[PDB]
Amino acid sequence: ANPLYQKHIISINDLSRDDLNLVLATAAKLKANPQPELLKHKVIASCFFEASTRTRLSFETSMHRLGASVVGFSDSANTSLGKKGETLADTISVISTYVDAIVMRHPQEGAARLATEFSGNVPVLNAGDGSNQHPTQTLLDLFTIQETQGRLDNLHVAMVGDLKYGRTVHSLTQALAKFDGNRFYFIAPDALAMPQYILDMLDEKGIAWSLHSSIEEVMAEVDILYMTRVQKERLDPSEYANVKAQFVLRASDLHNAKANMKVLHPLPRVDEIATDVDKTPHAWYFQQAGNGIFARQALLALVLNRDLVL
Amino acid sequence: ANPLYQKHIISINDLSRDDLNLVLATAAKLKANPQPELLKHKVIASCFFEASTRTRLSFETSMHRLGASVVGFSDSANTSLGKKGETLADTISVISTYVDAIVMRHPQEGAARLATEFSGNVPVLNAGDGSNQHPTQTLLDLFTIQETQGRLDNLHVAMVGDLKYGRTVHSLTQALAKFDGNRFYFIAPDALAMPQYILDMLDEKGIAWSLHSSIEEVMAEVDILYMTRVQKERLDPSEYANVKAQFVLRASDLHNAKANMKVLHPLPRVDEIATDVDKTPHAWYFQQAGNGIFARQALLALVLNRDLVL
Amino acid sequence: ANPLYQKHIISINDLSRDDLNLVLATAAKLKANPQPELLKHKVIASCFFEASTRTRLSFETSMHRLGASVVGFSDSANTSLGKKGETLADTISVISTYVDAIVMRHPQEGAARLATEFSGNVPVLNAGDGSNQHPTQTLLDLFTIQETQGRLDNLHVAMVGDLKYGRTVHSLTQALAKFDGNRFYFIAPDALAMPQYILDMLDEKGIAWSLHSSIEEVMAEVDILYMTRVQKERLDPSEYANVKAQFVLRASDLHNAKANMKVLHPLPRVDEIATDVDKTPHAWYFQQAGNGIFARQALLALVLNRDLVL
Amino acid sequence: ANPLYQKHIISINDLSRDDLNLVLATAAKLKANPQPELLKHKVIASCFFEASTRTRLSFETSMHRLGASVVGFSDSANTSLGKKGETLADTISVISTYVDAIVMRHPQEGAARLATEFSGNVPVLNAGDGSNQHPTQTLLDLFTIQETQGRLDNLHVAMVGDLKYGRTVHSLTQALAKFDGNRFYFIAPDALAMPQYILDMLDEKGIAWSLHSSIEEVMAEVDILYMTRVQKERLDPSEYANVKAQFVLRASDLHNAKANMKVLHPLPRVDEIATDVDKTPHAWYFQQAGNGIFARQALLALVLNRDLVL
Amino acid sequence: MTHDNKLQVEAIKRGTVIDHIPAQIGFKLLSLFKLTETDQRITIGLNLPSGEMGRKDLIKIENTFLSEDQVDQLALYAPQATVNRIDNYEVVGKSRPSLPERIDNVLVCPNSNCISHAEPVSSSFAVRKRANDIALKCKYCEKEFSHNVVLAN
Amino acid sequence: MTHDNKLQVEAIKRGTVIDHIPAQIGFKLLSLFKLTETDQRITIGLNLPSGEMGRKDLIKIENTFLSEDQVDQLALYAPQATVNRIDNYEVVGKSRPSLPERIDNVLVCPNSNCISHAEPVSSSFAVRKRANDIALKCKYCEKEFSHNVVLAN
Ligand SMILES: Nc1ccn([C@@H]2O[C@H](COP(=O)(O)OP(=O)(O)OP(=O)(O)O)[C@@H](O)[C@H]2O)c(=O)n1
Ligand SMILES: Nc1ccn([C@@H]2O[C@H](COP(=O)(O)OP(=O)(O)OP(=O)(O)O)[C@@H](O)[C@H]2O)c(=O)n1
Ligand SMILES: [Zn+2]
Ligand SMILES: [Zn+2]
Repeated sequence: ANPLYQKHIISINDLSRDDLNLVLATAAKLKANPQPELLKHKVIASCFFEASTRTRLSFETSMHRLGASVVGFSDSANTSLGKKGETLADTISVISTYVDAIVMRHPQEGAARLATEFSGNVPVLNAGDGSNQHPTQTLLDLFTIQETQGRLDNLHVAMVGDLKYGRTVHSLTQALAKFDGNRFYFIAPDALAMPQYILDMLDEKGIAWSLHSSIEEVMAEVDILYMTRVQKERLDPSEYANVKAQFVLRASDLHNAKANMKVLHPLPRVDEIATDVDKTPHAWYFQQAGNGIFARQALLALVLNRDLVL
Repeated sequence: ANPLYQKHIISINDLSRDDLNLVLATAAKLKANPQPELLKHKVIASCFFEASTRTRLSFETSMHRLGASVVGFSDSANTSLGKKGETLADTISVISTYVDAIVMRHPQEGAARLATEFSGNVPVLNAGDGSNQHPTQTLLDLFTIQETQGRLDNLHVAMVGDLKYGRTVHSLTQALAKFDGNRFYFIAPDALAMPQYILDMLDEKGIAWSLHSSIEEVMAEVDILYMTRVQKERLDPSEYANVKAQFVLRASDLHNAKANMKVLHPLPRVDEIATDVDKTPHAWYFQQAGNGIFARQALLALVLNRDLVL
Repeated sequence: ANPLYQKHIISINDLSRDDLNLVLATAAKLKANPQPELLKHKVIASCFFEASTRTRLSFETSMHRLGASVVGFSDSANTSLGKKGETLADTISVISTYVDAIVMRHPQEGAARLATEFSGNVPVLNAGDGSNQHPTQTLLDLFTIQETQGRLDNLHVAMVGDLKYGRTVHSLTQALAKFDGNRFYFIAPDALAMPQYILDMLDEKGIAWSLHSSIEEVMAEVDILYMTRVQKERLDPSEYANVKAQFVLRASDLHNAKANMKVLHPLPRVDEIATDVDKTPHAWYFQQAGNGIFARQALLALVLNRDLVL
Repeated sequence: ANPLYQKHIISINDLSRDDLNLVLATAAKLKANPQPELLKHKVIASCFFEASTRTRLSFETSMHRLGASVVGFSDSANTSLGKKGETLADTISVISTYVDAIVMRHPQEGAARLATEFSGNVPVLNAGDGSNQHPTQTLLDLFTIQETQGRLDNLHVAMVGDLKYGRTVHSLTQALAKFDGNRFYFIAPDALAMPQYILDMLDEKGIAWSLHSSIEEVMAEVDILYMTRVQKERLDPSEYANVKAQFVLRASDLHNAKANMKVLHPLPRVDEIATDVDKTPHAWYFQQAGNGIFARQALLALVLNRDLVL
Repeated sequence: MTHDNKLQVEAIKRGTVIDHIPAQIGFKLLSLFKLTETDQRITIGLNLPSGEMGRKDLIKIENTFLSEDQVDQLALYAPQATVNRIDNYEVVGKSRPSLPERIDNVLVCPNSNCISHAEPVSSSFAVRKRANDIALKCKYCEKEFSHNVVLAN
Repeated sequence: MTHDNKLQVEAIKRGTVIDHIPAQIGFKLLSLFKLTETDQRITIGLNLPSGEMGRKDLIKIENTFLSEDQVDQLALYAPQATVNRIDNYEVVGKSRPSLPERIDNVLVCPNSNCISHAEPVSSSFAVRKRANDIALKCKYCEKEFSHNVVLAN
């Protein structure tokens, strides 16, 4: 039986390097020969207690491309659950009574892991729990670095933007640290700096990182440039606009990028990457979003299947 | 052709004992050998004009487990139907023009029965009409009494909670009265008493019932203890809390319950059943919710199929 | 100073028969010989944390017919104080440094009493606190009973409607049970009847009361008919429409009433009192609302002025 | 006429030390010997396009303790002006034909200053404009520092909380840097520290300041402790709960304070100041809110009266 | 200084001894009435072998004399108790609790719309009807409940 | 005999004596670890003179052997407490608390958005002596806090 068979994919810190490579080699196969009836007759719940369209449409299309049925709700817009005083432990003890896996997003951190205590042995795959984790966004990012760069070690990866609150830059830094010889460049305004616990974990593993104030200091050396959106609510109108709005990429900045350099962005991009970057061969944010189909398909295949023959 | 073929399941008072037993023997078969393509190519509408997540997810998963497609809406959150001044007669005359059955919940009593006048011969299955009926919740309850108790007659059934407004205790009392020798114990605060029309119908059928003020008066004799939630809105804050909040079950109260006694609750339970009851072998509320899958599957199978070979 | 000078007016329970008589005596003087500059230079705060337009406007008009200034607010989905974190105690502690008296209506019971512990020596007058007290309504009903009947003792007072939850009828019975010889008739749907506490108190004082079923039964003996509205939230629509052929009042029903009998209603009178009653001599609910002005002017004048010579 | 007669009060930056002293001198006279008919026959407009209940009520009470009339509004999801298309400039141009002075609070910065160009010769007083200015708060804090300490120079003023975004602390530092010899201690989470502009200004004047980490460090030297609230929106809940063991004030911490040391807070004080501080002699935030009345009466009297002889 | 043992532990030099505490109410009493925040020596016996209830509990607080109103707050939880007051190794005083007229701080109004839940006030209840069974009226919301119910929560 | 030390000693036959409880942690320990929910004889001593470590507390629990894990748990509160088992009238093992792997149940997540606040869950933190302090990682939100942020709250 494969190691992920019937496991819960709650956190990236729980997946080993080997776990990461198994998912990523399976995504590569399903991208190459489809298996559109592997999950035939499986019914899966797509519970998004917090709405997230991008993520839901992708998760469900991946479920549809392997043949599974989907039931569920998008909410944050009062669709009857939580009324009276139904606890989440009780909602999950009733939903796992008839579905084969629960994909769930929720506003509080820890909610997917508590679902795990109540689901019996229906697996729980986490699609975001507050500011804690989002495994399936790190899995697709990793798959896109792997697929375009050919490797996940010896990378020079730059992380640009709000590094203090960006839930995905924090997990991708944790996963790339599972691998060897990667080098990090963090470029963030001072108020949005990469927290100590990341930095401390990097230092303790002997991994090299450095902070820079502009992208042009490091463009030449870089392989993956992972951009984040600054949320203007996190600053005041004037701070955002003042000098700090220069974590924005334009096509002209790519002048001297290596032929292999790729720009990734979990999205929505609002203005940190200008529209003219799209026509460059380095723009890979949308092809990154398309790769979420195969990484989410691979996890569902590996978790619901004992033995996966390919 | 089976008796339920292409009938509307609007009310429990319209189903005979034989009708009830046929559905329940079919639920038992589908629970035992699945028939995941019996409703292949059927498209069913899941119209929940009033949102009810628990009920919708269950109805749709049952539709998915027999192979049917589902289209439809959850609303009570202004999703365009009822705008301009579209009557329900007109909404249903247009939806029955392309679906094979309508499952519908609605806030006013009588709405499913009016849908029946306009659907042509697309069957209408009612998932709740205001304070009137909910057949599919009584069917699953009955199936869970049958399956755990081995029978539906000669039962000592206690009904605890708000018996005046609880739509489901009223219908389950009506269905169990279809059968023989059952004995009822009603335990309700005075303002939430079981209405006369129930009591009068019981008296007229020679069925025995009695009112008690605590569960410990009757625990020893009881087979099914069906708990209801008191809605605090139905009382004032102080009334609810005052003496009347003792229609709450804890594990310690089960001390002398018969080995067969089962606790059922349509849900959400908020605090009338304490968390420690769950670890007792008598807690059957969630296994009751899981049984809604087979009772709803059986009705859909029986209504859309001429002859059901098993 | 007068007995109520700088006193807090929170519960009718807290004021003796003599205080009640002092108020009703003053209100008759203020109705007779107006004193428009009595509170000249006082600023009263009208803090309605719960919107009530008729009670707010009667009070601000009282404030202004005695010459005072008014600062305040009302609140449905608006106006910052309370918010969350802002305690009522810190709102009061701050507002009691600005004003000379506080009139407040709030949704939780005892809000006016909590206020009293933070206003300093600024008097706090309760205009409604959840389901507990509303003394300025009881004072205007008593003024209206006194000026129509000539006394407050030896009355045959019929109370009708939701006796279980009308806060005004609980108060009125307490207050009229401080005068002597009053006989009480309580015509309620038994789902909505007098709490046993009102009834238990009335028996310790020896007061006579009786429960009746329809006004037609007591019409002939009664001096005040105090109608209350029936809260259709607290009732099932089908129960609501079922009770006898209601307890609504029409002029046909009055063909029997005593010449000096008056119908009172705290208002709104939605459908329990038909429009034809409005033109009989027995209709007194609008004159009852006009006396609100004289009752609240009396209370304000006594609280804020040491000696009042009128 | 007096220096401020018919002047606009928009930024604290715009008023010299002498103007600040003129106001604080007048407010002490108005507190001493009231003048209730000073603005008799003036109508002031209280235009709160942003709801602020404590600031609105302090101002309207100021207006009324000097005899003026008040027309105005507040606005959460209500009240037509602005709407869209209605420019602030045309609202002002219209309202300045009706009133004698305009007090306004608005969410965008410089709204009060734009107003000044359309009010004609009608004075405009700012009660808050986005994150820019709130001069009537600074004037009441200074009045409170002057009446508790006896001077406005040579003070050891500790400022605590969100120094980066409290508009009141930016203003207070500007204003206290017009008096002489003041020493400043700034205890902020470094994510929320004094902007370099306040700090750059303080150094051009030679003022001494220092940054500290916890109040326990400066407790012993300090005359004013000005606490500010920490905006938990601007913070991750987990960061918010992580900082040292907070910068909240409890009476245990005050065991060291100077006898004349006072704790000020613009309010609300949600949890940064515990309830036991309220009973120490060092608590002065409610007396600080009462002085709001005297500060805004002084400003209104000087703006609307040519010569004031009190 | 006298022959302690622990089955009925002996002698403090002056202080209070609340003895004949029902059983499992002794710790309830240390919690509720915060008896613990003194730097004085407290000695406590729990599930002890005698004072006729069979098992009983006992608290000894040297140098503290807590009295008359304090002794009466003990009445809803431990009405069978005796509060011995001691000076120079002798029980110079021995009283029992009796129902007070007011019980501050210790109870929670069972009415959830009461304002006392969210605010910097102490709970307060007016007490009435000795031993046939106690009703408690909240100071704030003025709802009267059965002690049974407030004492449940 | 006397330089007072014991006086008429509560010398138990079989049990656990938790000695050197740092003063004021004595009551925490009973509450948090729900040690009085037993029918066996306990004798507690609060704020004992122990000139030798100033003042301390001490719980004696009869016929109970609370151990290994149960003992290590106390490490966060009373870092130096010597638990002592007794089998027949004397010390048959003094055991010191070691900092454990996990601390379950007794502790609260600082994180107000952590789901453990509204749910039927028992808290659980992973302990890491980050040499200087002890960091505590929540099982659910996976946020890491100084043990002093958690032990205040
Ligand atoms: N200096 C002393 C003297 C007495 N006691 C305690 O005081 C309590 C009761 O005092 P006493 O009247 O001397 O014994 P009793 O007569 O049994 O009191 P009662 O009849 O009320 O039980 C006993 O539990 C005893 O331990 C004590 O601790 N210290
Ligand atoms: N029959 C016994 C034996 C011991 N003890 C208790 O067990 C503890 C064990 O201490 P011990 O090793 O006997 O001498 P100490 O020096 O007090 O131990 P430590 O060095 O840890 O303080 C003492 O507090 C004593 O009260 C007891 O109550 N009954
Ligand atoms: Zn209360
Ligand atoms: Zn947590």
